[PDB]
Amino acid sequence: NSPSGVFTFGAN
Amino acid sequence: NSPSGVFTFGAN
Amino acid sequence: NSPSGVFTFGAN
Amino acid sequence: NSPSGVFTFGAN
Amino acid sequence: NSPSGVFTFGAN
Amino acid sequence: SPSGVFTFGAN
Amino acid sequence: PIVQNLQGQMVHQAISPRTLNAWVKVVEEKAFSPEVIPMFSALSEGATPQDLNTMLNTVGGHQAAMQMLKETINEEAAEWDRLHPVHAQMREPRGSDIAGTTSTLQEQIGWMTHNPPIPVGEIYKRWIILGLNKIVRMYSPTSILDIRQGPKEPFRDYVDRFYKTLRAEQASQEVKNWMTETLLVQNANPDCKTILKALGPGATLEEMMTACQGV
Amino acid sequence: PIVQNLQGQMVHQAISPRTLNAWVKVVEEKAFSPEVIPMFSALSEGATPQDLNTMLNTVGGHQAAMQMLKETINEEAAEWDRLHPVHQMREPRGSDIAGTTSTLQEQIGWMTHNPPIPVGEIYKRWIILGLNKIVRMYSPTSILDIRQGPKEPFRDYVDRFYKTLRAEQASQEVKNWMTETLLVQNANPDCKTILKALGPGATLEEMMTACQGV
Amino acid sequence: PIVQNLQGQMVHQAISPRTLNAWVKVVEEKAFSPEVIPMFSALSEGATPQDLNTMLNTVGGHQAAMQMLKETINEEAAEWDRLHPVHMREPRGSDIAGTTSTLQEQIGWMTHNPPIPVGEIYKRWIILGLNKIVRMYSPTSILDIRQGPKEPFRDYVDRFYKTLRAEQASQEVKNWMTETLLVQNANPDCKTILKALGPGATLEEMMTACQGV
Amino acid sequence: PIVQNLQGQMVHQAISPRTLNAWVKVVEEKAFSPEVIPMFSALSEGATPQDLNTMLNTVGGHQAAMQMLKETINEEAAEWDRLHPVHQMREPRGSDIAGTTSTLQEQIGWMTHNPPIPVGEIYKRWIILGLNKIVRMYSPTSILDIRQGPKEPFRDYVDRFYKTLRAEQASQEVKNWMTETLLVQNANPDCKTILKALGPGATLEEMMTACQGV
Amino acid sequence: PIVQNLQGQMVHQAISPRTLNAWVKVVEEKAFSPEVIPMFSALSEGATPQDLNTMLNTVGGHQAAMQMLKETINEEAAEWDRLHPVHQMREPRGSDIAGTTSTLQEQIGWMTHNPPIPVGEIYKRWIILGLNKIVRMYSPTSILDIRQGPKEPFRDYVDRFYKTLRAEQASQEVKNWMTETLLVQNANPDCKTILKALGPGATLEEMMTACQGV
Amino acid sequence: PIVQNLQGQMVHQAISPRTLNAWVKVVEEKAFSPEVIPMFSALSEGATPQDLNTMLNTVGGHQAAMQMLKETINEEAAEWDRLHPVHQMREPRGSDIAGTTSTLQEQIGWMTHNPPIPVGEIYKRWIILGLNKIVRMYSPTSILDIRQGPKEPFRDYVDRFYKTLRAEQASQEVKNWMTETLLVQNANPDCKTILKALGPGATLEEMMTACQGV
Repeated sequence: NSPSGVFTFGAN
Repeated sequence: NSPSGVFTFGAN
Repeated sequence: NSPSGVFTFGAN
Repeated sequence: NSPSGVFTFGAN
Repeated sequence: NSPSGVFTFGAN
Repeated sequence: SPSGVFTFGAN
Repeated sequence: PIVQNLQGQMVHQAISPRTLNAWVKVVEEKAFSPEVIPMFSALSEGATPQDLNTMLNTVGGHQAAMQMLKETINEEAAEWDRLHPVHAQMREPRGSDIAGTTSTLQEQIGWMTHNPPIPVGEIYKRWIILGLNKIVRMYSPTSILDIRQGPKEPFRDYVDRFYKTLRAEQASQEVKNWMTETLLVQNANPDCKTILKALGPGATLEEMMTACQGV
Repeated sequence: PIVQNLQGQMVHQAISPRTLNAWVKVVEEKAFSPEVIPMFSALSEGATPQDLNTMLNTVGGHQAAMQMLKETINEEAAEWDRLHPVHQMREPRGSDIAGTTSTLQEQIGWMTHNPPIPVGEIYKRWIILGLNKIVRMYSPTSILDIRQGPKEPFRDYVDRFYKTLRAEQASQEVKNWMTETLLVQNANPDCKTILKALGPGATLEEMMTACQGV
Repeated sequence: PIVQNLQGQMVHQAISPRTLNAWVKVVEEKAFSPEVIPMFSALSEGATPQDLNTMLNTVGGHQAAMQMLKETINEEAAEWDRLHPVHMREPRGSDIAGTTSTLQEQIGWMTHNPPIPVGEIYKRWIILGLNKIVRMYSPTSILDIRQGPKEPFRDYVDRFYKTLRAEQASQEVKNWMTETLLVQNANPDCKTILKALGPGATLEEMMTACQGV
Repeated sequence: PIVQNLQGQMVHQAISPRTLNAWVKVVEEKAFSPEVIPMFSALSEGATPQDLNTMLNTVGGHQAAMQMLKETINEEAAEWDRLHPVHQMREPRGSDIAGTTSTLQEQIGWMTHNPPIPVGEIYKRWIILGLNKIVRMYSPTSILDIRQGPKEPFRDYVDRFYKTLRAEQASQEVKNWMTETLLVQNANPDCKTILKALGPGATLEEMMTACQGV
Repeated sequence: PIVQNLQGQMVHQAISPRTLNAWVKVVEEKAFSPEVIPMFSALSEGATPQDLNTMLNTVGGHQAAMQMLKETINEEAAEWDRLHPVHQMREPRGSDIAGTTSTLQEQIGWMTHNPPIPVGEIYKRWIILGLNKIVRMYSPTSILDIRQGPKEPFRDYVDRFYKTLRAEQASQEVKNWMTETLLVQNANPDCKTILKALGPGATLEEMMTACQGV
Repeated sequence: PIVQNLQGQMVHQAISPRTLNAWVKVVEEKAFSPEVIPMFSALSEGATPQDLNTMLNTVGGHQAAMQMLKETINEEAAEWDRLHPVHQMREPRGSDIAGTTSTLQEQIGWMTHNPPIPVGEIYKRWIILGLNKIVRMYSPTSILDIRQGPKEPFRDYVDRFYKTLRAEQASQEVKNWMTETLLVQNANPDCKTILKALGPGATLEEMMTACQGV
């Protein structure tokens, strides 16, 4: 299960 | 009522 | 008496 | 013994 | 007497 | 005369 | 931003470190005082949606506000998808493409440099500012109806408090006219309030302040 | 500002972050002391109406003064619409010069036409006229109330007098009368006799050197 | 970064001193708070692997995090080696990490037709390491975030969503947390004011309801 | 400053925000200590009269000194008008060189004609002539009042002496007489006996090394 | 650095005031913590030996380290004189690469030859070999001295361990042995219990994930 | 500095505001610590005599030192006048190299002649000879009074020693004697026995690593 990332806006 | 915007000068 | 402006030097 | 250098990433 | 200027070095 | 203060290079 | 490179291609220009450190400093210090929106709009100038997303992603604090902004951008993007039905020389952007979630940077620059341009940077900047407007209204510490002058307070410092609150609360211009004509007088202290009524209805803010200047 | 692109097209260069932060710090800290107008004019070189509006919108404090500035800009725009009734691009109305009606591409159009229609410079003048009124109003003490204290150095009184005289910004004939007849007369009773011993033709450098020990 | 010289050739523009000083200050002050990753991704735009390696080498503190990053980059490089079997010389994973590749190979790959964008691929492997680091450096779990008996709801939601951003669960877990932990962990004054709205209320409705409490 | 555009045209480069903030801090903090004149000249290289007037107008305090500067510029302009009668680009009168009558366009015209009339560097001379008088006057002490305290280090006294000697800016033969006679005669007794035991007319390096132990 | 001039000739680009100020701050604040060497290498990209010497000569503190660096550079230069016997421009001797017997014009000549002799990069290798020795010696503790406190979070102990391991800069076999064996062996009894329970195959992410609350 | 213009002419580039703020801060803070000379030489890269004079004139404090520098420049110029008698431009007298009797156009002429007459570098050497004398004099401690404290880390004493040895700048045979004999002799009683055990063949890395635990 991997972390989903921190970019609230845009393409991530 | 939607906010009218903060710009004192120019048309937003 | 309109204000004459604050430029001490130059073209005013 | 000669030091290997301090770069963690790349070619040193 | 007129002031001689404050440039220690060069042509004043 | 003083020898100059550069450690590296040609002074 | 976008720049024509030495080969004459329209190529991305990275949003500079100076611009990002300015924007971060602005948001973290001024805490959605209304100046944040014109300063965003200035630092934003020429931004692609990837650049706008870079600015908004770099904000560290106010994560409740950044979620209200994200929810507003989602509302605007869904409204775009409603107002512009999908088509049955280039792709036509959906709301998620203008918000820069489903578009590549080369699509974004494609649209922004098309003929006619489809200015997804300016469209998305409008949706961001529509979110920030709501946030700046919410982060106002006072309503204008609870801005009033103290018995010893200068009319200049009271007017500064009144118009800063009026700018944040950002009612319609007809209501700003009503508030500046009626409340600014009505909420002045008793020594100023009589002077302000003596000028009658037509007085400018300059006339009001220069009349109250010694009180 | 406006810049020639490498393709030979006229392009708006964004007003830089350091210019905006300099302007903000100037307005927020110096609170319409007279220096703000020269510093504004220096920072706003080559500015479009969009750049001028950006500068003025980025100010956060003094919103009373910013509303006096808006009301002055609207007044000067109405005077423009009175002097220039409407008739290869379209001519700017007063609201175009203020950058409300006009697009940035119209502003670049006018500012790079041949001959140019200098909407940026015209709007800068309207802004400076509003700032003139604000700077005059934000002056803390009128010149008639400037006088020299006991044991106040004459140079420090002259600094107060001419800073006040710069903020009040009367005509040069009035500034002449004030420097001739108030500066001497409002000096303290010790300096005042030295100054009058110089006679009415005295130059400020002569007044300051004569009073320097007192 | 990559630029074209006056001779019309693709040439390395050195990552500037000011960009490095900004990155160093960002990492050392913000200590893998989540805003470090978008700030990295913004400072490293157009970066070659040599530039990315310069940024990661210049970080002085947090050497535990930098080893988690290095071992993640090694894991991603080994998976690239498998996802792209060995056949401009095609890059192995160590080449994209900039360990076995010269700068001229990196610029060759990043400017080929089609390009092999080793700078972007490596930036993805770095950000995949930074994600795991940011998740781990999250100082408290979202289950621990609770509103104080006199804390404004606006400050509590700021703490909640900053923690939620760092801990970075999948979207359905965020849905459940923002719907139900955020309500449940509010203080006894706000908790009823929230429950009055019904469970479907948006964050702006919650923040305007609790505005004075 | 003046820059050649891409079209080869002579174009104004605006005096930058950081140059102005540097100049403002220089004047406000150093208060016509003598470094202000070399720093003015160095910040103002290649400046048009528009740029020089921008620097002078942006100065906030010290308005007494700015009037002494304005009086000097007016006197120098009147002298120019006396020596260069009015008769290509129109011949500049003194008020053109001060940048009052001339626009920025005529200033760049003169500064880029062949031969150029270097109105920016001429005006920078008139400004520095005004600043010389100001820096002389803002000197807090006559050199006759600079003397060494009991157990004050000789290097610190020499620093005070030559900073004062630089500010009051006598002619070089007078500076020679002062640095021969006053520099020794105003030393404290411990240093003064040493400096008189040295051969008369010792170099400053010999004087300072001899008195380093006192 | 080196730049192609407008004439197309190879020309020196001077190392900027901001780059030097950054380097001077880096050395004098960070006291040969290991990030000083990647920061040096980044600040000196494209540097000529004259640039690399302006950097090293502007370092004011740590003159003990700068002597160790000079001694190392002299050992490398003597080795270069040995491995490259003496016989476009002349082939550079070790003292030429160090910039002690070569002009900046000779350095640019070698660095822009075809093929180049990149005396800037060769010399920067000698500087970095000296800085490697200095950073090793300035390490405050051997890696064998790094041990966990009974109340110390495992993350802080790992940070201390790997910063020391980075400064000690042993060979990669030895770093592998240390990170596998010593990092566990030097943990406190609770963390050491958890870390043995993971077995030796755990990566640092697992080690920190398991010990996160201990 | 000097550049080639778009028209192909040799043209001045003024020393920037940022370079002057750097130089001024360097001199005012570091007070002729030896790093002032490398930092001068770095900021001065490519300077004409006008740029060099601009740097020196902008220094504010230490007016003792600035007169000792002026006296050194004057005697160096007199030696130039003696070794190079007067008989393309005129060949420069020493006053022309110092930029007192020469225009900026003469200076750029000489610095761009073929072969060049490098008056900027010649003058920069005379300045650095004066600064060498000043840096030697402003050294607060003589090396003979640098002693290690009873509890002082040897690395701090070595740093104090080599910083003094750099400032006082004896000849290399004397620096060799001092680093060999005094560094041992002035070490404290613990380090001194440690250092004796190394014998006369003790490099600085050996001395410092031997004392590293004390």
